[PDB]
Amino acid sequence: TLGARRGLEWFLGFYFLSHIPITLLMDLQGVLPRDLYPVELRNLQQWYIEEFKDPLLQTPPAWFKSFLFCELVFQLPFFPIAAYAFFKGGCKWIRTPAIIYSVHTMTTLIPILSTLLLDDFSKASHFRGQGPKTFQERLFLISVYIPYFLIPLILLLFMVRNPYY
Amino acid sequence: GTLGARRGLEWFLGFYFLSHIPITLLMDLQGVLPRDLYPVELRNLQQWYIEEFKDPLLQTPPAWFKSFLFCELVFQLPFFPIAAYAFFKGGCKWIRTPAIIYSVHTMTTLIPILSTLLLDDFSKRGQGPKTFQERLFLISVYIPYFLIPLILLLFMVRNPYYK
Ligand SMILES: O=C(CN1CCC(CN2Cc3ccccc3C2=O)CC1)c1ccc(F)cc1
Ligand SMILES: O=C(CN1CCC(CN2Cc3ccccc3C2=O)CC1)c1ccc(F)cc1
Repeated sequence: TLGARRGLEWFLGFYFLSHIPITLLMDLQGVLPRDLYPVELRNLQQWYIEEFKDPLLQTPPAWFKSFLFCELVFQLPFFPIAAYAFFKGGCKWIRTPAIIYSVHTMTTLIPILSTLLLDDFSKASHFRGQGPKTFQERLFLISVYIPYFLIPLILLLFMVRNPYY
Repeated sequence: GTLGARRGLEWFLGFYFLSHIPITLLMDLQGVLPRDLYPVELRNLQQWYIEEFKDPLLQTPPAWFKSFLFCELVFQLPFFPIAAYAFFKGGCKWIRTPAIIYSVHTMTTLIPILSTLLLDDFSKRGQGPKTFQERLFLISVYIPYFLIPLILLLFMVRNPYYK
């Protein structure tokens, strides 16, 4: 495996590269002041909220805000370092850091995916109206979060086993 | 003593993983397992803790908190006896990557728990901490499950006896 191994490294590199605009421009809007973001980016996030009926990014809970702070202080600095190593290739120094990132991101998203799939968004619940009401809406919203669990899982199994790391 | 700091932490982690088995099985998993699997005295004992210290998570377990409790059943509890043996015996390089995975996972589960106790509002959703002293007591009973895994992560990242 030398062509499929490098192709996975290119895929991981773009995942950590494209995560920098996504985290900065769309995700950190839930913790950073709204005055740091232009009006266009703020209205773009409201489009997503009403299109996908996301209950977490609008009125973010304290447990979700803790993960967004973890994304700013820990995950965001690692994205540029991770993209370089996987683009370059052969960087054995990224194995243990990538295992730390993979388990961390997977752990944050288990409660996130379990909330969207099972938690109740009825009028009695604290969400009070917002959120997915049908099952097709729950899959529609889960599909936005599920990449950030599968790709870190691929990275985890790729780091623990591959003798090149 | 003549154990040293390095051996003393190996023993310390062993008793941490050892005592984690009864604590998880008899107290934690009451939030995800049926009531009948537990004697009424264990359920009333946990109820005393919930009423006294105003635990909001154990009272009515939220969906996010229940997902971590299931991770404790499926992932952490099977790992507890394996890690206790590796650190009691000593010199087990095979525990490095597994214990790192446990450390990051447990630390990550505890971050939203501690942040909710400290900063969230429990006024207008069941009982919860009101005073800073009440939040401080609740942080004291959850904080060891963040510090000890953090010490473990730092212990496995750069100990040459495990690489
Ligand atoms: O919260 C995350 C990751 N988010 C990544 C962005 C996504 C929100 N989207 C998707 C989208 C598409 C088109 C236009 C606009 C948008 C838009 O706004 C919602 C999950 C997270 C990732 C890792 C982690 F550890 C914790 C949280
Ligand atoms: O949830 C935990 C750890 N809990 C350990 C048990 C504690 C709940 N208590 C404390 C107590 C004292 C006296 C009588 C009864 C009780 C009683 O019932 C509350 C945190 C956790 C640990 C690691 C992890 F990864 C996820 C969760």
